Amino acid sequence: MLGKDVSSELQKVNIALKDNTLSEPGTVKLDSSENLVLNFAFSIASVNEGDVFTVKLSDNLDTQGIGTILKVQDIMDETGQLLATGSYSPLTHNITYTWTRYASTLNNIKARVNMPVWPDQRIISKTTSDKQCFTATLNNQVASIEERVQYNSPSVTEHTNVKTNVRSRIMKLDDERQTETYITQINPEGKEMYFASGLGNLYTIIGSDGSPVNLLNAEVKILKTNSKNLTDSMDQNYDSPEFEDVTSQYSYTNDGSKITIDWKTNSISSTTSYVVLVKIPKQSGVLYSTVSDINQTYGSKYSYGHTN
Ligand SMILES: [Ca+2]
Ligand SMILES: [Ca+2]
Ligand SMILES: [Ca+2]
Ligand SMILES: [Ca+2]
Repeated sequence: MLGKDVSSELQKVNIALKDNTLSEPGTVKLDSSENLVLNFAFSIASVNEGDVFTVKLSDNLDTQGIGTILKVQDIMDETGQLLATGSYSPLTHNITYTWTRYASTLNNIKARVNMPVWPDQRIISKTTSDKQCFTATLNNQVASIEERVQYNSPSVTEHTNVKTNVRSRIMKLDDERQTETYITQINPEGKEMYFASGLGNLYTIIGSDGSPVNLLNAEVKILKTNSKNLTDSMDQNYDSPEFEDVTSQYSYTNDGSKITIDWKTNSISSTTSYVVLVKIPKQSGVLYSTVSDINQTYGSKYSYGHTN
């Protein structure tokens, strides 16, 4: 930036991070659709078209949650006209606002914004026992708040004849493509999984309760890794050396309502975990995943929902 960033000329600047909407202030429950709230305000005597100002967030804070939209809401004046448009950058964790031609015609502009912000699931990708520090800066004013970040734990069954564990999550909603990504972790706990003789192979069934979800066009990818490489948000680099693509090894059936994967064994070792990624058009409905027999009579089941 050589010039034109007007953040240093803003007056009466205020900025704050708040957690009033959390069910239990002190902890953000990312699997209970919780988030923090950012607000800021200022005045500015005049601006030029194309000038910018920047709201800086800490590296562990984003404007997205599970979304993919970079735009943030426009800033409007009292007449309902547009003062500035803005966008979030994954690179810098900054929100950059650009003043409009309309704004450049005014004098004594007031700006005020409220928006949700989330602990970034790619950065704080696992449940934390201790509080994390979240900050935002606008010129010389800074806000901070501390919160633990919590994700749900896996479903586990540990009996003599059946040992299973599983977890799933809708971890991405793509705005442009109108899709959702539903990820299933098989053996996220890194334990022995087992069905005793007479109980058949271990299977993973992916379906919906309500089956309102259409899976006919699902894109399915299956990866193998050690559990120590798995995050709780499931938003991680799946192209890394720690993951092997085994999609071709484990064929599946799909009747449009259920996807059934035969693991081809009654035993999965503690050091073997699988991740099944299912991408489908965005749809309302609660999806579930299992590690079970084909009839979902025994084993484990985890559910995760979404509403348009
Ligand atoms: Ca929510
Ligand atoms: Ca930064
Ligand atoms: Ca820490
Ligand atoms: Ca773990």
